[PDB]
Amino acid sequence: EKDSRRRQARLQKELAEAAKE
Amino acid sequence: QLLFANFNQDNTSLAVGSKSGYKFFSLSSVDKLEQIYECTDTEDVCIVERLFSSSLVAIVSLKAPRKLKVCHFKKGTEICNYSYSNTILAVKLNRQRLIVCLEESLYIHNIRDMKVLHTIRETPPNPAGLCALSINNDNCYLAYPGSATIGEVQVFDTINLRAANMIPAHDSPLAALAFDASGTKLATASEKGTVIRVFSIPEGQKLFEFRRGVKRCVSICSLAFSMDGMFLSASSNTETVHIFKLETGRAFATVRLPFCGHKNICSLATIQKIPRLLVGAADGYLYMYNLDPQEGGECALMKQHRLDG
Repeated sequence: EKDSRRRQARLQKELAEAAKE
Repeated sequence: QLLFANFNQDNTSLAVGSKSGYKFFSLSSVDKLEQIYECTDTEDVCIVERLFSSSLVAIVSLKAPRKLKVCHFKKGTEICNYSYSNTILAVKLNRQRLIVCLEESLYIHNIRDMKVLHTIRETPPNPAGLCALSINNDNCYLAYPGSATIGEVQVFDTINLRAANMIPAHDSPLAALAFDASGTKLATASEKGTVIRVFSIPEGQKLFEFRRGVKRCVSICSLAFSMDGMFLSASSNTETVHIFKLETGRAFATVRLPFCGHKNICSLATIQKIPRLLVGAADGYLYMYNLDPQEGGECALMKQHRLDG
């Protein structure tokens, strides 16, 4: 529904941000 | 109060889960157990797995034992969650993969987007959640029991998503598993607890065989390598921890705990230039012992700290 598009984008950004060492 | 205590992948952080939440402690000094984080918004936390010293943590609560939560703990945000068909027994992670262990199956997630990349189905029953995951990106292996009645280890490549080997490690079922920091050595123990073996990974050649002074049988609950791979500690439901030195059969050093029977977790960490054995015990204390890497022998107690802060 392309709402998956921005949520997946936010997901990947948030996981990368959290994993930053 | 306390339900869980464990060390992160490079022994820089101690996690303590309790009925009211969880805490992280740094492990960079000896005089005090320095709290670096406390959470009180999640009750009955039974698994807390940090990714090195990053802000990413995987949490499981007894309120929802089939649900994994991935959070940014400093910001206090839930990033995403995932629910499985049965209770989560263990969670392991490294910079590329997150592994969830159920009794009968294993889930391999990409930690960059939390997608399931592979599901290992119908494993031999693993009620203890026994598994190990390499912290090294180039040798990114998962180890788990290949049998519930024999001590066979399945070795699985979590990058290429393929089996690499099956190692007949012990005659009795496995009790403990640990990778060294390079991911090229795997330490193993069985329910008899009389022999600790080390195998090369993925080749499966037996490299070391250590005897815990023989005697009677113990329930080994923790194996841990030092970061340089030279030392391997083995603790159990008894008062003795054995430390083996991987030089070209018996313990190089020992520590005598002040209790007999509590479950505990050990790690070998260098703190302020001195190698130490850290023991997190179910009696609610963290014990710190000094290891002499040249002489060995019995290790003296340096500090003991309350796990509750």
